[PDB]
Amino acid sequence: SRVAKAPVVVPAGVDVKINGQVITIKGKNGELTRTLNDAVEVKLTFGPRDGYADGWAQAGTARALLNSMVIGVTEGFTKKLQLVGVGYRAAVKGNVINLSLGFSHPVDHQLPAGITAECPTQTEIVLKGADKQVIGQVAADLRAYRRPEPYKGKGVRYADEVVRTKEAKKK
Amino acid sequence: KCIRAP
Amino acid sequence: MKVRASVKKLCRNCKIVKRDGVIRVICSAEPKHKQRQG
Amino acid sequence: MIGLVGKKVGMTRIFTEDGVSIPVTVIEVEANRVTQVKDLANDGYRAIQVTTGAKKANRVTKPEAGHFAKAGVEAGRGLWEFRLAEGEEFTVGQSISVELFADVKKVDVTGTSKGKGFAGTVKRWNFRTQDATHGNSLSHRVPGSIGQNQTPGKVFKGKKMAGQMGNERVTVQSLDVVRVDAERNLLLVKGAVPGATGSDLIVKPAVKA
Amino acid sequence: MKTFTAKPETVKRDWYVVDATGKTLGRLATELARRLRGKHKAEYTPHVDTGDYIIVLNADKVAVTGNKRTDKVYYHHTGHIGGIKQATFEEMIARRPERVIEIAVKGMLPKGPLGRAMFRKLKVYAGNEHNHAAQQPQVLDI
RNA sequence: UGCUGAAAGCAUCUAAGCACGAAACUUGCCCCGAGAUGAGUUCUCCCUGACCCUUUAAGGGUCCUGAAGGAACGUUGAAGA
RNA sequence: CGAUGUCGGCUCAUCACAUCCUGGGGCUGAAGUAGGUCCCAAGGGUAUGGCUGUUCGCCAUUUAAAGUGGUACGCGAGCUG
RNA sequence: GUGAAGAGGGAAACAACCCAGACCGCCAGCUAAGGUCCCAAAGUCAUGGUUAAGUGGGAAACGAUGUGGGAAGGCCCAGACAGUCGAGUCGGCCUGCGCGGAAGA
Ligand SMILES: [K+]
Ligand SMILES: [K+]
Ligand SMILES: [K+]
Ligand SMILES: [K+]
Ligand SMILES: [K+]
Ligand SMILES: [K+]
Ligand SMILES: [K+]
Ligand SMILES: [K+]
Ligand SMILES: [K+]
Ligand SMILES: [K+]
Ligand SMILES: [K+]
Ligand SMILES: [K+]
Ligand SMILES: [Mg+2]
Ligand SMILES: [Mg+2]
Ligand SMILES: [Mg+2]
Ligand SMILES: [Mg+2]
Ligand SMILES: [Mg+2]
Ligand SMILES: [Mg+2]
Ligand SMILES: [Mg+2]
Ligand SMILES: [Mg+2]
Ligand SMILES: [Mg+2]
Ligand SMILES: [Mg+2]
Ligand SMILES: [Mg+2]
Ligand SMILES: [Mg+2]
Ligand SMILES: [Mg+2]
Ligand SMILES: [Mg+2]
Ligand SMILES: [Mg+2]
Ligand SMILES: [Mg+2]
Ligand SMILES: [Mg+2]
Ligand SMILES: [Mg+2]
Ligand SMILES: [Mg+2]
Ligand SMILES: [Mg+2]
Ligand SMILES: [Mg+2]
Repeated sequence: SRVAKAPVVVPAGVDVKINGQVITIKGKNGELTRTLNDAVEVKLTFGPRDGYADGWAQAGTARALLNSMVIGVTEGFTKKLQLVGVGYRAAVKGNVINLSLGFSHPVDHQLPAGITAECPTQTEIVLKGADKQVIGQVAADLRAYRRPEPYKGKGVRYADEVVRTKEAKKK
Repeated sequence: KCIRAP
Repeated sequence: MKVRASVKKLCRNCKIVKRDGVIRVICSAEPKHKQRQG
Repeated sequence: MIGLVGKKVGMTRIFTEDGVSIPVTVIEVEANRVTQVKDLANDGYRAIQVTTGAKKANRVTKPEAGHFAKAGVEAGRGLWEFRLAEGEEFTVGQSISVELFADVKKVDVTGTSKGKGFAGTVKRWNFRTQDATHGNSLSHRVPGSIGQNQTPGKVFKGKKMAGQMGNERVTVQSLDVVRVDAERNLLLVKGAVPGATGSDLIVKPAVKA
Repeated sequence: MKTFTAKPETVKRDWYVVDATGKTLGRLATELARRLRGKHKAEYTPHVDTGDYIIVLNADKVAVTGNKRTDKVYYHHTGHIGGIKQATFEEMIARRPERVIEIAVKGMLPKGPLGRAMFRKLKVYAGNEHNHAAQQPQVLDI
């Protein structure tokens, strides 16, 4: 609605190919692709196609996705995670983040195609990529290994988290 | 024995 | 998770959402307010 | 991989130097001769047929003989098939020897169990006997109730009852290979395997890893 | 004058080939059932199989509406106590896609010897090829 | 439990899309299994003679022939009422 | 009512799930260990004795656990009495 | 009122419900209840709506930004409502159809 009725300005060094519903934004950082919903019509302006009930809702999604595809190729996305807890280290080797998270085994998260990662500190992971959905998924997967506990905040958190703690009862 | 005895 | 026939906003922070076809309450503030089966 | 067909010679033991007695079944595995190679084109699956041992020339029928003549092998006492895995390749006429198992730690052994004939539920199913005494009338080893009442008013399929026991294909899995003697055509496996002395055994590398 | 009766020894039966791709399962099956029984012929006779042979291609691409692809369940019982087994539509398509059409059509044919005989004239295939070029099937748009 | 995500400028695991998730389910393991009448496949073996008649047809006889194999009988079995 | 053998035990079960154990989860007045409570889950497992006709129960000692029900208060043309 | 003492058709099957009262024959026709995609006779009929739950094809208090319709109201280009901004927005009422509540051998 309001989101769909608000066009995506493509900047310089970006190119688009509308093969029906299929779209391919491509710039410096990479080449992203999406097949849009059949109810959406793109031109970047997004609008509902007639003979579909949920046209405006579907348009507003398609808008938001192609806006992130634009940020994908121009700027790229960055997600930062930090490892709170004694002995909790991290390190990268090619496309494999090796975490020590207080387990008896080593955790070695294989990164997907687009995403790279860097550990500026032992207690920080800074993954980067074009696809906003994919960085989000990698970050969630890393967080899942040792989610922040509510007593001392120990675990993998997003840098951005307010990790509510609580006291361990009276007595 | 009696079927259905008393 | 509270599983109940009656689900209701408890907090001002509680939000009603329908996921699949189940009414749920999600509260950012208090996880005691998380509910389903509305 | 493939397995081989052998004969149960009997059981013995191997004393180890460190004191242990290992009970072994001695399996005679003479050469398995490839008699046919099933292809994915002609047959729809990949396999080898093998023969082992020897049959009397007069007791091998003309159909049987012609099948062996095509292979170019001597008639054996039977024919068995082994599914080929991806990458395994064999030729018709190839003799496969017990050396196949030289670096195999565990095998599964398949044979026909000894035949107990018609067995009661005590033996066949480990039913509990009823009272020897305390008034039991003619119902010492009999199976007891075989169902409920009007609901369901029938006996359920698979109900455990008396019947033929043994004399059927059994596989014992994951038997340690104790020794492979290529010179004597022997395979020693730890522990008992199905069947009487003299009976045929199929030995395959263990499917559980 | 007695009413005409078809005679099995003189019944003319033609071959047809249908493409199930994208067709709604039940709306295809009724048309198959009709033609296998011979309800489309003037010579229709309840006790005689007057229908046609029908090859059905692309059974794996048959369509269903709603959430039937996940939620339509095929039950069967094995005969053993506790032996109630089930498969969703999508499972049935993956494993054994020709059964989907066949089960639909069989439910719509007369029960009894003649209904079983009528079913034998349906030749369902998962893909786009059949081995029946000898019978020279004509294309049927249903 | 999530990711991305509008409808609803926010938020939202869901509507479009994507991921994870249990001794349950489908497999994987073992056994039966083509009467699976939808009766499947592969390999090998065997038979390569004449005549007559009638209602002339997937017709019935006659003489010659008798295979591959099977069964039967016998000696039997760690197979078996 | 021209007879549908009637408690309990034994033998043999089979199903439901409102789950006793084992498996997966959410909340906790969840530090940990251990609990509470609710959700998913029926694959498999789920004592032996003393007392009593007992069902049940109490008790002893175990166990991962000693589930709750339906099946003519499952089962006497199967046994007991 | 029907059954009893009543057949036929419908309600899957079903004395007592719905339609309807069998003198006999017909390989004629029209209708009742009830029906018309296939089993199975007849509309894959027409036009306009609604529902997305297989609801239809079992159930309550009560719960809920499901979705359709209606009548009003507060606030708003002296810029609302949601996070400068630029058009609708908020919450109640009456109603249609759905959703949860919903465990058994
Ligand atoms: K007695
Ligand atoms: K066959
Ligand atoms: K009586
Ligand atoms: K818990
Ligand atoms: K269970
Ligand atoms: K029971
Ligand atoms: K009774
Ligand atoms: K009794
Ligand atoms: K009886
Ligand atoms: K008896
Ligand atoms: K009357
Ligand atoms: K329904
Ligand atoms: Mg024997
Ligand atoms: Mg005993
Ligand atoms: Mg006596
Ligand atoms: Mg005795
Ligand atoms: Mg019955
Ligand atoms: Mg009928
Ligand atoms: Mg958003
Ligand atoms: Mg009587
Ligand atoms: Mg439950
Ligand atoms: Mg089950
Ligand atoms: Mg009883
Ligand atoms: Mg007796
Ligand atoms: Mg009885
Ligand atoms: Mg007495
Ligand atoms: Mg009377
Ligand atoms: Mg009547
Ligand atoms: Mg009737
Ligand atoms: Mg009329
Ligand atoms: Mg009709
Ligand atoms: Mg219903
Ligand atoms: Mg309701």
